[PDB]
Amino acid sequence: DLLERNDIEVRERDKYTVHTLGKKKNSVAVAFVKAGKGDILVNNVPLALVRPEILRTKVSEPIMILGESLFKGLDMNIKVAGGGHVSQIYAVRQAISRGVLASVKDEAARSELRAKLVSYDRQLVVSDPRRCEAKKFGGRGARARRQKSYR
Amino acid sequence: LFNKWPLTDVKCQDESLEAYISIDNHSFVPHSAGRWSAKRFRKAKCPVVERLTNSLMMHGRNSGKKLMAMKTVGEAFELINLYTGKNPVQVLVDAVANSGPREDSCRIVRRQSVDVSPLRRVNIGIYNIATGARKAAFRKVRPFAECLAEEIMNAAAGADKSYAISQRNSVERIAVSNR
Amino acid sequence: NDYRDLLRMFNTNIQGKVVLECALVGIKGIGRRANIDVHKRAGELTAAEEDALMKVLEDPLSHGIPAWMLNRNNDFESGKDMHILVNTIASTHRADLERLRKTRCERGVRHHHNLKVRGQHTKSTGRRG
Amino acid sequence: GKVRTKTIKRAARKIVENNYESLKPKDFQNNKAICSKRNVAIIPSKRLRNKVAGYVTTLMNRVVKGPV
Amino acid sequence: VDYPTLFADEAAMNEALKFIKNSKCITHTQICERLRVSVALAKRVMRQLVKSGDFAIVSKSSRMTIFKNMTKKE
Amino acid sequence: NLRAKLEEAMPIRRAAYSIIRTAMRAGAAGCEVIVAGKLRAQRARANKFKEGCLISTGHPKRIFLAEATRHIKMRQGVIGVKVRIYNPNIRGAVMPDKIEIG
Amino acid sequence: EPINARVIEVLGRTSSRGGITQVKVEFMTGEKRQIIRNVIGPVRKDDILVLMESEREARRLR
Amino acid sequence: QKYTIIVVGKDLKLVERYVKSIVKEGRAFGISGPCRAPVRRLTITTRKSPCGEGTNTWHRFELRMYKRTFWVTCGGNDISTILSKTVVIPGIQVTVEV
Amino acid sequence: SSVTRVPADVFINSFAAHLKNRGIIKCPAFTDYVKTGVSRQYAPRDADWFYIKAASVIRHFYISGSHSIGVAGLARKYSSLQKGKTTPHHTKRASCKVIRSIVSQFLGQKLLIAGERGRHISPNGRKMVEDFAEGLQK
RNA sequence: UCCAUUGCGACAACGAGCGAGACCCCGGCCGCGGGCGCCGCGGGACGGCCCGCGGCAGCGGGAGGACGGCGGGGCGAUAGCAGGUCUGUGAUGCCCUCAGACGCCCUGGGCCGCACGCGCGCUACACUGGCGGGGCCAGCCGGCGCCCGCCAGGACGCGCGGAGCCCCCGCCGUGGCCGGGACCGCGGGCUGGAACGCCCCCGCGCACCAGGAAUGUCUUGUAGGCGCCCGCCCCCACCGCG
Repeated sequence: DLLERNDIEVRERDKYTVHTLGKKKNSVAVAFVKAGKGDILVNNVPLALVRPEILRTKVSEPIMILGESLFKGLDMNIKVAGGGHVSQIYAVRQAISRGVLASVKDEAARSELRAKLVSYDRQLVVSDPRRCEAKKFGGRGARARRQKSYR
Repeated sequence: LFNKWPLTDVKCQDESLEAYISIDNHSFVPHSAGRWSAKRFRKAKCPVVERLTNSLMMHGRNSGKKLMAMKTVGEAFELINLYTGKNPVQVLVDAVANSGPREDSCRIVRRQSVDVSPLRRVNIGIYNIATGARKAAFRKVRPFAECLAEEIMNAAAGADKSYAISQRNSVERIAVSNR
Repeated sequence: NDYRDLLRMFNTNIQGKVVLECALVGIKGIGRRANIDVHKRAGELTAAEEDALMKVLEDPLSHGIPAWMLNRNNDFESGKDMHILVNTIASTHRADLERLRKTRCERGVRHHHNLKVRGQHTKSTGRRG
Repeated sequence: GKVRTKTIKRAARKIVENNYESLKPKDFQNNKAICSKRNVAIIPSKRLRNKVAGYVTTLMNRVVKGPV
Repeated sequence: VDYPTLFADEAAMNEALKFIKNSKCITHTQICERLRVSVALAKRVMRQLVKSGDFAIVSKSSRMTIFKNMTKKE
Repeated sequence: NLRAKLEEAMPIRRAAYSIIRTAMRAGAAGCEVIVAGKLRAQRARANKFKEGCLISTGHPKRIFLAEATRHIKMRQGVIGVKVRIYNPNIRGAVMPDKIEIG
Repeated sequence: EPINARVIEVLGRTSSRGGITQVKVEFMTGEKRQIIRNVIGPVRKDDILVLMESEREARRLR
Repeated sequence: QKYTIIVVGKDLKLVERYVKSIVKEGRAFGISGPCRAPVRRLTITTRKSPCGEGTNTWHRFELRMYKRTFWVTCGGNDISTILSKTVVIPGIQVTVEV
Repeated sequence: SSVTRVPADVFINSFAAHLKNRGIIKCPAFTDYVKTGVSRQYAPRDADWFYIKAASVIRHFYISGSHSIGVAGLARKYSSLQKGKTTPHHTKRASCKVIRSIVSQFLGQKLLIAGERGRHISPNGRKMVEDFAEGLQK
């Protein structure tokens, strides 16, 4: 589940033309676009069905920013491995936006979809690294130390 | 918010609080980690509903549980809309605006009355409304959602019954006396 | 909605409002070591179903209840597992303490001196004794 | 919150008083390239080298913009 | 303390339904405070009231069932 | 060499001063000798005799120093000798802060 | 009566803990007198304060 | 016949030259591309103090073990020729396999 | 794809009902008076639990695709934490005998095949999982 | 002025040195190659840029960018403390024993005995919950299969293979209650030469309804909540390090 050759091992043939990624909080996602009928699936599960039911709107933000035309022809297949439930929905959004960017990247029109998406939501395109810190001796956490008995 | 309640005409009515309030930059559902703890006043640019949903995740127990909180303020929001026939976010902006106390007697022994900043009033108003619900959601029958919504409606009116309004008036009380 | 009030099984008071599973949760305190719907509620329960249950509780190994699911499992008198409640738990607990008193054992002395038996730190966590 | 050490300041000032012509006033990267030449100066590490270069681009702006 | 109902509403059930129908909205717990039913009983009778269509569930959640009467408009 | 020289009962200062010379001649810019114990007394003390500048901390210290610890035995008791030799010219590279600027 | 009064400059905080900032307030709603007014809470220039008891001016005299 | 080669080096710099030498000796025998086994981190955390007195400060000691993947299709004598040919640096793990 | 498009929990509940009518599984005697898991101290109140579990084991085997993993792997999927201890709570696996008695029953009915090691969905069974998903689709 | 003997400026000082810093370990980013294994080698960030302010050092905003202005560590001068360790050792002085030994083995007990006081913890006090039927995602990094058994485990072979929280839906309904699981009584296993160890099943149902004077640690992936791994291990973690 951590940065292995898993990125391409899931699909044999059915060559995808556009490759994109979305990775946050150890949850890494690899997104492969075949540009067919525009439908999006993540981990074999259609994007319209997402396990958190409130967090389907977070996943459908790239799609909500641009019109149906952009996603009318872009068929995306996504594969999120590792991290956690919430880090996986956050990862999905980053990968879908890298996929639209990759379709119009050569033209100066890449700028239009980067501005609109980013202005509505930061991290729709970018990925905030915020990695976890390390426990140090004398404490149960990086910022937490055990209660001192005297003084 | 929750595929409903657009902030089309929802707006603040109090000028000072409006400067620190968000009624436009709201992502769908009260989520998104924007690091609004960063820099200094990133709270102003943070969706009020997120600020409210973040307050609920406190007092241990429900610590960090944003999803449960998001669906709880969604249950409260629908209760608010149904009770007042009014967009919940407009009632929310008014509730957290009236609740914030404008006069606090800090130490500055003796104590002296000092004017309260609009950000502090914005943060206390959100905080008091949750605690008004949290306290009334303990060993009681009404769910945390029904108190959070009960508190919000009275706070918009200014009815002392809301814990936030009573604490605001008690804060401004000990402030007037220790001027 | 049909409602019946308090019932008594093995000289216990049973609240009709609670679900049947909760109603039996304690019989004479020492009781809960079936053919009736457990969600029906004690008031909803019929006399007849209770009679079938009365047979089930008196003779557990007759209706598909297992040996492991029994309160007692090897006895000290018959060598056989059985389900005992109400006064019998009290009489057998007395009998089990009396057997521990009979011969001198660590189990016997501790149960009398009120020290925890099989327990460990008596030094810091038995306070208020 | 970044105050340079004496070693960084001293090395950078020799770089400017000698290769002023090679340096350019506003860009750190051109100044970093002059530091990378190695024939002009030996700089151990990448961070140490960048700090000497960064001070040297401020120095370059300052020496054109009045005497230093 | 509170009154455990024992699902005892019979002739009284029809008037209990009458008050619930009159109220603009009902939640499973609101009934339990207003009339001392167990909130479990409140779900029981509410399922019958929605079965007629007197009430409309705005939203169903495992704990909170939000019902506003679709009727009472007339 | 020091531990065995100390055994012949030579002056402890002279022992360190002779060892200090042969490291500086061999090139070490930093030379440090510390002998600690009950020396000429019934009480503990530490006697540092040092010639030159030695780095004492950081990644250069790991590769640019030669700390060697030995435990002399004496009728009074153990008087361990510690010698640390610092070579900036280690030929493995340069000191991280040494800007040649030539 | 509540009065609207914006900050003119955010002066260094006193209060012995640094908690209470010093702010100058001109009643934008009236004669604009820039009386100093002590403020508890995070503040930046141009943040309106609605209170102005007007029976108190701040002390910044050293 | 193809023979498996595994090299384990504690110090990355010492194996770094060995991997460069491995290509420069077995190029004719078609040595496999040097895939690197993920580091095996041997970690021991021990109290720094000989006693337990003072603050409980912990001394962390870590030995990182690096391994590389190699395969050569060559004769039985030819692996021995590369084994002599590769740069010999002390304290290295040498593997000959089938 | 097909069953994957259907919400797995919705498919599991609906298929369990179908398996009971279709005569698949036919729950054993021990399952009425047993609590799944060493962590759970309470028996399931569903009364159709051995059917809902049996949709979970066979559909999870469909998810295996070609894994041929065993009963303990499925038991881990339905595991939860043991409480009732002063010490903190730790995850305990599901009871294997219930899980063994459905995978063996499925293979016995030829809905599953023992290719090697554990079990993978049989081609005869593969139609069943897809068939029900198609019914859910409309 | 910095955070900093960090600098800048002036001076009976003028030059140095060590500590700081630098380096190092990891991370997030972008390439270049390689393959059984994502892991080898490099760049990328420097207060550069913009604007104000200051001789200046720099200060505070902006931008541009994974990353912005002491990460998240390691190493930590000088002079010390009669701080702790002779019970870690073929480190050790002085010393004590040395054949009924203060040597070593063998057996049985003790460190875990409990009127009580305290320190670090763990689980609580419920409905922002217990219940428990499914979905489902980990990282230090990692094995399973088949039957038998309620489990606990076991037989038998082989190389394999992944949490909780949360999510939905039931349910209980403010009742020391369907919260809590402390103690106790039958059993069923396991590890070992042996429980006096642990695990599990049926019981059993203590206080506890939010804690006085005091206090303790913390500012981003942080507090907290939540699981998991290893160490010491025959068994066993409310522990430590992760």
